[PDB]
Amino acid sequence: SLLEFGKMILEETGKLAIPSYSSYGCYCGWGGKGTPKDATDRCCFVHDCCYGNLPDCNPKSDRYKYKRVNGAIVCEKGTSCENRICECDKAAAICFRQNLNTYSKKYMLYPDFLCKGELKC
Ligand SMILES: O=C(O)Cc1ccccc1Nc1c(Cl)cccc1Cl
Repeated sequence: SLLEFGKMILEETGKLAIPSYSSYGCYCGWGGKGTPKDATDRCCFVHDCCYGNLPDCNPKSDRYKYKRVNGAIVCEKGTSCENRICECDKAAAICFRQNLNTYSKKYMLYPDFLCKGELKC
């Protein structure tokens, strides 16, 4: 659920889901349209897509359990949705961690009209 994802984010990037990633680029936090502005934005685009493969699930509210073996994120067995949701969030976290070096504040609160064009998953 949104609750786990943010915590996962924080541990991974040292940044807070809100407001560091809740309104970044064209896909972080609300998604919808345009061309992902950067790597971090790309992470969100993929992440939205991931959630997309689970029409009959509820990512925002279904909670899952996970542990860190050492530095690694390991999703614990739960419902199928729960497991596939976790794998989606884990990917996004690692992704964020992998592009922290290019995170740009000029993309915080990015205005909607500056996101043109559809991009397929
Ligand atoms: O893909 C993302 O960056 C995350 C993302 C996508 C869709 C919806 C919400 C979020 N994040 C989000 C979180 Cl992670 C916590 C509190 C409030 C919000 Cl809106």
